[PDB]
Amino acid sequence: QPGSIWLRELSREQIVQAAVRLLDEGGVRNLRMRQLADSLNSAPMSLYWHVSTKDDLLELAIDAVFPDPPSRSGTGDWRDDIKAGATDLFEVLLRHSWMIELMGGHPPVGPRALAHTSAIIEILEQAHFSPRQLDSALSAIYYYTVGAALSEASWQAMARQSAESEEEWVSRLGPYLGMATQSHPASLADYVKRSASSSTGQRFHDGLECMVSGM
Amino acid sequence: QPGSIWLRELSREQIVQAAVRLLDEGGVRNLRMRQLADSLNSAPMSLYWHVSTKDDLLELAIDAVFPDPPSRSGTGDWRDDIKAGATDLFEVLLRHSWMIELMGGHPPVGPRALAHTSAIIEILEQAHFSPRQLDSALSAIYYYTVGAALSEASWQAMARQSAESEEEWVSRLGPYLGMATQSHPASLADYVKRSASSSTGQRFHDGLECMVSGM
Repeated sequence: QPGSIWLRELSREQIVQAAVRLLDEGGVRNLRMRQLADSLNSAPMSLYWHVSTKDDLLELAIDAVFPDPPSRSGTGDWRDDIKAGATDLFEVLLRHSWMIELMGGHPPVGPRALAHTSAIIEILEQAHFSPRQLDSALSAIYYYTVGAALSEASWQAMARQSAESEEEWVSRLGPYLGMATQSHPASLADYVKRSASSSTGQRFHDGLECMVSGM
Repeated sequence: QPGSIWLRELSREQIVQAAVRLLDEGGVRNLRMRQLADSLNSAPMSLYWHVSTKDDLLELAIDAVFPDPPSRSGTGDWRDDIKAGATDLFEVLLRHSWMIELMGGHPPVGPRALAHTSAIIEILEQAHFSPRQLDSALSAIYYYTVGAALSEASWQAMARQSAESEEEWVSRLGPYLGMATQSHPASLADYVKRSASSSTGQRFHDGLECMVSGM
């Protein structure tokens, strides 16, 4: 019953953190309860005692890495405040890209998620957003930020690798460009180049401005 | 090498469509090459002949279900045009929610994806978006739309089931609300109710307006 772990209230903080490291280096598939026990030098049964099932460990993991509630600056510049909290969340999602697929399956109702949402709600209330206006603004922040994190992740495969030179990289991407210029006007191929080239998160902040002034 | 299937150019259309039905009713995990062969009354080897690996079938599946390029209305109301293509994509992502987790791992460079992008690029060029302005607008459309589809999916677990009465549903959601009102101000619990209650896609269009006027 996705979300129910939170209804039910070696330590658990210790396990969850070892899981997140396991998630960071492999992924959802790398998170094996056996290897978790070993990394914690424990019997699998001792884990099972604190964390009922893997599904539950995942829910604990998602919330544990959620950023802190965005700071609400005194200057009343809720615009700068909203921008910050979106950026905080964006960098968490890029750092822990495994959270994305998980959040698709369960809405974060954990305590750090809810505290994060509750703080954004306050920032918007303090800017005289009505309740329905506040729903659309809130939603658009989360939706945009999550979508940006998702797209940034997939475009990583196209982006230049850490030890790869520009020449080797454009050599790798060239065939994708040709295929694009072949079937569509040239503005598509220019966009492909920029997608594969955009500084890690350069495009997020640009659209984030194209968005916050929206409100 | 995610994306490379497209570089390399019983039929394949037949297989891909059977896969999508398999994906629609189970998920990425339900897509077993054995059951695909049977649903097509074929030997697994005959599939492998057309579709090299599962990873590749997934890439074929993602593109096959992409919506058609948004229509570009003569009235020059690119605003209405952008709105339509985002809505088209949004409903595809809700219909085939399995596409989300996949797109995270591989940017869609397939032919229907690229044709879809190329058409949005044209709509924006026809509204005198400069190339950098066009990058931010384009990105914000996709990011918002994908994020909205992701969030709509996870909030489905909280939403009222097809045969569930309102009473049974609010009975099911009540404990989540209590937990929320307990630790945070009441505006959070009101948002939870509306998230679990928002008409399927009601929130998408609201934020989509909060966004298109942004441009």
